[PDB]
Amino acid sequence: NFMIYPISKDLKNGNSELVRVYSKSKEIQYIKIYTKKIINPGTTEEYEVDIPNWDGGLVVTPQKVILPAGASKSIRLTQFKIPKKEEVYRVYFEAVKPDSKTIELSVNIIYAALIRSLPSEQNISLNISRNAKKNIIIYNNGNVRAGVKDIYFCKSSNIDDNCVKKAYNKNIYPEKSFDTLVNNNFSYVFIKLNHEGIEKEQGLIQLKVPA
Amino acid sequence: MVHHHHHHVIDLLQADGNALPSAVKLAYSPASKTFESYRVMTQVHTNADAKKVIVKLADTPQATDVLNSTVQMPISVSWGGQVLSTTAKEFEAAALGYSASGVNGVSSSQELVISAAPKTAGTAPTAGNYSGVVSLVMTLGS
Ligand code: NI
Ligand code: NI
Repeated sequence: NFMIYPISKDLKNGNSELVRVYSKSKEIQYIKIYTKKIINPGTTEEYEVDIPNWDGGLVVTPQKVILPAGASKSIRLTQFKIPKKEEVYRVYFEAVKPDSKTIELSVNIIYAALIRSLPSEQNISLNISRNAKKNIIIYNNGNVRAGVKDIYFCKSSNIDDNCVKKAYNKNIYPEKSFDTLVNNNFSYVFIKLNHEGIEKEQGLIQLKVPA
Repeated sequence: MVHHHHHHVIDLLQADGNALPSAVKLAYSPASKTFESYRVMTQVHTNADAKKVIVKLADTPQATDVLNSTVQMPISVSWGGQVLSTTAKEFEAAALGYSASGVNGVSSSQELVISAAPKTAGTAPTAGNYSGVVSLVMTLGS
C-alpha cells in the first residue's frame, strides 16, 4: 500500500528524474519496479512489452526497495540513449510479497508511470492526406508526439465561425498517422495543440487534398 | 508559484478517505442462488487534468488453488459502471466530481463493485479453497 509521485514524466538530454514512492502502510513493504516499452502508441495497434533495464532505453535505479512503514523513497529514471524520435514507456510500481509484513483474495494495487523519452531537438511537422474512402489523414513527420486538441475543418481558407470544430484530444506519435473520420470536401484545415507553461505555442494550417 | 514542473498524480482511496485493504472476503451465502458483492465506494485523488486515467489489470484474476486447480470460479470487477478487463479501459475523470483546489486534487466519488462470477450462469457451486489475488493497475494513456 503506497503512492507514487508523479505518474508521468519527460526525460530530455540525458538528465535523470525521480519518482517518489510513499507508504501509507503500518507494515513494511517491498517494492519492485519494472519497465515496459510502448509500441505503436496512440494507435489501435498499441501494446506493451517487457524490456531489460539498461539496454531498453530506460535506466531505473533501483528496482527493488524495502519501504518501511510511512517511509518514502526516490527512484531514479534516466534515458540510456537519447533517441532520434520520441519513445514512450510505462514504469510499474508493485508491492511484492515476500510477505509485506472461503478465502483471501488479496488486492494488489499497481501504479505505472508514463515516461516520455524525448529527442534532443523537438521538432513538430504535420502532413495532410486522404484515405481510401477519402477520409482525411494526419501524419506525424516530427520527432515528437503531436497533441491535438481541436481540429478546424474550415469551409473557407480562413477561420469563419461556420467551420466545424471537432475535438479529438489525441496524441499523434511520430511516424504515425491519424484518421479524422472526415471525408467531406473541406478546403483547408487548422489544428490546435496544447500548452500551459513555457513550451512555445504555435498554430498551423494545412491544405486539404481532393477526394 | 515557481514550478513544480510535473503536474500529474493518482491516488486511489476509499471515499471515507481511508485505505483499501490487502485482502477481501465475500461472505459465502446462498441467498436464493446468489453471491454478495464487495462494494466499496472510491476516491481518486488527482491534480486537475486528471481525467485521462486508464484502468486495466495485470491478468484475469483467479481463485487460485495449488492442490486443486481443477475448477476455476470467475470474478467480475466493476468500476464506473463498466466491467474491468485485462484490456485497458479508458476512463474520463469519473469523479462527478469537478471542483477546484489549488491546494488539493478533488475526488472521484463512486463505487468499485467486485462481483465474483460463475463459469456458467445460474450455477450450483463447487467445493474447495479458492485462494488468490487481484492485481489492479492505474495509469495514464498515451
Ligand atoms: Ni529545476
Ligand atoms: Ni499533462
